[PDB]
Amino acid sequence: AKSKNHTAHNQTRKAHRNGIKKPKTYKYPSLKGVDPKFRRNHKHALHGTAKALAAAKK
Amino acid sequence: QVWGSETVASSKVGYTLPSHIISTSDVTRIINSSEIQSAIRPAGQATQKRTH
Amino acid sequence: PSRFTKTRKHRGHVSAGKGRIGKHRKHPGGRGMAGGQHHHRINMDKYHPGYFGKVGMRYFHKQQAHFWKPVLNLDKLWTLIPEDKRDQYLKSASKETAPVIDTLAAGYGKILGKGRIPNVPVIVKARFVSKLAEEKIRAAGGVVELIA
Amino acid sequence: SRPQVTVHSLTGEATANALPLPAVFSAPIRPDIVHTVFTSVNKNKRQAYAVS
Amino acid sequence: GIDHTSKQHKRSGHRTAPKSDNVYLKLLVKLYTFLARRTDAPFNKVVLKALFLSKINRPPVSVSRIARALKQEGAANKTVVVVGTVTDDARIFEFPKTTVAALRFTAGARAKIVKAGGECITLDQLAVRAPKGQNTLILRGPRNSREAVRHFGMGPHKGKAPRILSTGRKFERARGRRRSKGFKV
RNA sequence: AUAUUGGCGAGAGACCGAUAGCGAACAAGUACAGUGAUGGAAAGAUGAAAAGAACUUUGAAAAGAGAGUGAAAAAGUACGUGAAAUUGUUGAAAGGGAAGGGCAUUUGAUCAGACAUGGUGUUUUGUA
RNA sequence: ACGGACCAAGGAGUCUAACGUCUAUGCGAGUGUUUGGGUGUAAAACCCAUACGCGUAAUGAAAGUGAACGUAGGUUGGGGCCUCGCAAGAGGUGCACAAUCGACCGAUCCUGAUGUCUUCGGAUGGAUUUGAGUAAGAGCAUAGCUGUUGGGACCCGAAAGA
RNA sequence: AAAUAUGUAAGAAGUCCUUGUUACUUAAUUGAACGUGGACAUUUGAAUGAAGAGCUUUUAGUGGGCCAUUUUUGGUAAGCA
Ligand SMILES: [Mg+2]
Ligand SMILES: [Mg+2]
Ligand SMILES: [Mg+2]
Ligand SMILES: [Mg+2]
Ligand SMILES: [Mg+2]
Ligand SMILES: [Mg+2]
Ligand SMILES: [Mg+2]
Ligand SMILES: [Mg+2]
Ligand SMILES: [Mg+2]
Ligand SMILES: [Mg+2]
Ligand SMILES: [Mg+2]
Ligand SMILES: [Mg+2]
Ligand SMILES: [Mg+2]
Ligand SMILES: [Mg+2]
Ligand SMILES: [Mg+2]
Ligand SMILES: [Mg+2]
Ligand SMILES: [Mg+2]
Ligand SMILES: [Mg+2]
Ligand SMILES: [Mg+2]
Ligand SMILES: [Mg+2]
Ligand SMILES: [Mg+2]
Ligand SMILES: [Mg+2]
Ligand SMILES: [Mg+2]
Ligand SMILES: [Mg+2]
Ligand SMILES: [Mg+2]
Ligand SMILES: [Mg+2]
Ligand SMILES: [Mg+2]
Repeated sequence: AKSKNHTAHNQTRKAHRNGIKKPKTYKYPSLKGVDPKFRRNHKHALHGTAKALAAAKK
Repeated sequence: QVWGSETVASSKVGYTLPSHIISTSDVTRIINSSEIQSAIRPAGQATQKRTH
Repeated sequence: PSRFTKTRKHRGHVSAGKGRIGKHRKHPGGRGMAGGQHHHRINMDKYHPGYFGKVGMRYFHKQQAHFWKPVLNLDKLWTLIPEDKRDQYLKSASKETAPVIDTLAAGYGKILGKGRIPNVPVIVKARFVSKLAEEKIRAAGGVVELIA
Repeated sequence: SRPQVTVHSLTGEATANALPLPAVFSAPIRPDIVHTVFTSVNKNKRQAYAVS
Repeated sequence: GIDHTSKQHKRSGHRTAPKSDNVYLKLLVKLYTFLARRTDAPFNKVVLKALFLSKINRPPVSVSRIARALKQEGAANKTVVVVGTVTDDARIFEFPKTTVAALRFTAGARAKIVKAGGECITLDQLAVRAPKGQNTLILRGPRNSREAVRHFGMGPHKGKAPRILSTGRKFERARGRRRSKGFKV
């Protein structure tokens, strides 16, 4: 017995029923996926400045 | 001895009489404590007048 | 109890909450754990990853008595002193009077150094102790006596 | 300071002795908790019934 | 007809008049619902909502947590408000002389507070002391530390504690969890 | 120390209430079917006490009409209470190849309440 | 298109073992008396010791190892609180929570100190690796709706098999 | 090379100024990223509307579809696919 194969009817209605939500962007986006050589430096740079602020504000 | 008090043991191992979550059960007296009266704002007339 | 069951609320409605088309048949998908490597593959992998297959090495005649080794952290090990003497020892923080804590009697096998015991020298006896756990103990002036 | 409790005699006339409250009468009164506890404990004296 | 933009007759979705039938708790709600109506202090409105919360939404607050808050700058003499229960913590050794208000104090926690020179206060006694929350401090226990939250949102590449009765070897540590056996997650 | 839908003797139930509960509350593993192994029902209730209708009359008789017992024969051995389907009689109504229904009203039948209030007051008796 | 001539009575998501989310209650780093013992107005109620169950530590196949550099970290946003200000606002403190970078424990790959039964021990310090972890505990028990599985399993139904 | 559809932006998580960190980078206080401190507030950066905004857990039913305008495939066509 044959049957309907594929259709996109009612799909946009279904998607828009709950709305198409924006990805809810954030401040400080994750550093996941950026070059690791930059990270290993970036880790020490933030470590260094943290010490500098701690001593200066002390 | 059976139930204990603030001065004696309850005779049941590790048992203490339960404690109240509210000091008193008369909320109206507290509401008329007047420490609250000073802090509170003046009241309406309990039946808002039908406007328009 | 029955009188709060939605069955009482389903009286008079022909499908009893099971719908018209699909109905409530006997076992549409199979019984029990059927279809793990089949039509029920999607649920099994998404919600129970690692179910199928063998990973470790077999242990024959495993007695769960050799492995009895309760763990103790350093934030505890002062509860093991009764409240009556706890205040006395804490204020009388000195050697030649250090309280003896038999962790084995309390039912513990190893001491783990989670951290921050006070500076009171104490004497604790345990079957095992981790490295950092003891370093915190003797930094306070205490010592550990190994027992069995 | 539990106020007092007058003691009566078998002949119906109050005696000289008076006793303080046993400090258990000041426990919180919880109709909800008693209702739930009563519902369960009342089931303890029951005999099983079943059709053959 | 009306081309409705949003769902009609939709509930607010926020719990009011808590479903617990604790008569003493309802009196406390009765007290604060009067305060928040006629005091305009944001403290009262916060406390009133906090009385409605369920058990998981009212996590226990340790006395050690109390010590941390009091260690904040300029907060030693503040009054601590805990809408919930306060649990004793043996991991702490020094306790200040603060005063705290909470629905319930565990026997250990109440003894610790009293032994430190402070006093345990019920919420109503706070109301007479601070009708508008003069010099107060509200603390909330951790919500994500619950065991049930571990399994929430389980899925591929999430690492969210798959629900299981018995743990150990050969319990979901096979094909689908390591690349030696099929794939890893 | 443990088991026990069997046997014997006991005590109980937020159990069931004659289409339930054992198949069986009754002359139930009975009546009954099958060559046979086997299969297997239905069926409780007048009334306090039969006091179960003496007697008269019509009829061949069964019975009927009286009489009588009974607190009640609207309890008469087809017997507590006696519903519905279905039927008879009486009464009302409508009806030109359905009836039944919804809104409104005419017509007919039938049905409740409101009509003291307190009071001016004594033109008054039982004089208050 | 199927069932329904009519009426009365009967008649179909229950119970249990184990559980998931949510809610209520008690207690709270503990929690659970009722296996059992004592007691009794006697299957009720009341009382009780030791263990045990779950939780307070995880990670490895395993041998094994084992959670603070620091105000238990930094940054961003935070209800509320505090100070100033009539207010507007300004500043401080900012729990829960959200994002991100770090810190500690386990596994894997490295580096290989002091020493030595010279092959043992693994100090120190790293790594686009990994964990269902730590980072001032939240859990235990009872009950309730709903949902799941095994059970006759919502009720009635085979052709067969022994 | 259209029309209709479609991505991005229209700020405080912004702009500008100064100098701190780093094992990264540069010939190099050269850069990069993150910062300290300083300055610019409701006309704070187009229109309109916001009915509250954001977020989590759990579960029911469903998983045979059909029709109309327009675009369009096979078929002569079909109340055809
Ligand atoms: Mg289909
Ligand atoms: Mg195809
Ligand atoms: Mg319906
Ligand atoms: Mg349903
Ligand atoms: Mg159906
Ligand atoms: Mg289905
Ligand atoms: Mg309308
Ligand atoms: Mg024959
Ligand atoms: Mg009668
Ligand atoms: Mg009768
Ligand atoms: Mg009769
Ligand atoms: Mg009839
Ligand atoms: Mg004719
Ligand atoms: Mg046919
Ligand atoms: Mg059919
Ligand atoms: Mg038919
Ligand atoms: Mg019926
Ligand atoms: Mg325990
Ligand atoms: Mg024990
Ligand atoms: Mg277990
Ligand atoms: Mg941080
Ligand atoms: Mg079941
Ligand atoms: Mg069958
Ligand atoms: Mg565009
Ligand atoms: Mg679905
Ligand atoms: Mg589905
Ligand atoms: Mg289907």
